[PDB]
Amino acid sequence: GAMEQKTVIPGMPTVIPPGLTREQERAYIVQLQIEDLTRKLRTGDLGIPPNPEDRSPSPEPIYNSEGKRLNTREFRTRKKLEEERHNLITEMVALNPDFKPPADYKPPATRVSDKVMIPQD
Repeated sequence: GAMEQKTVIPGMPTVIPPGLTREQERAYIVQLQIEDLTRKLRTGDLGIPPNPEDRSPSPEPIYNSEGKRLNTREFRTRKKLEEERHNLITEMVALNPDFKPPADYKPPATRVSDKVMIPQD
């Protein structure tokens, strides 16, 4: 539970092919995790049930400064998933420059500043 949680893909064994480098190993491992993560955002495969307490009436989605409203809980989960994937994307792109990220993925740009964007290594 909690909003701070690394969502893992359980049941995916990764047998590393020999002749890989430690960087390339991760890239192979992360690619599988990336697709599986994306599978998760694609179909909603979370395996994480909502709290029973949540059926109590909740406030309606907040608007952005641009006046655009969006979904709050849906988006929180889906965006979080994209961040898991992105975490791997940034890692895999660093490990392999020739890596091709998924099509729904878009690289980070300084267009976003609605929150605090602090880079991570």
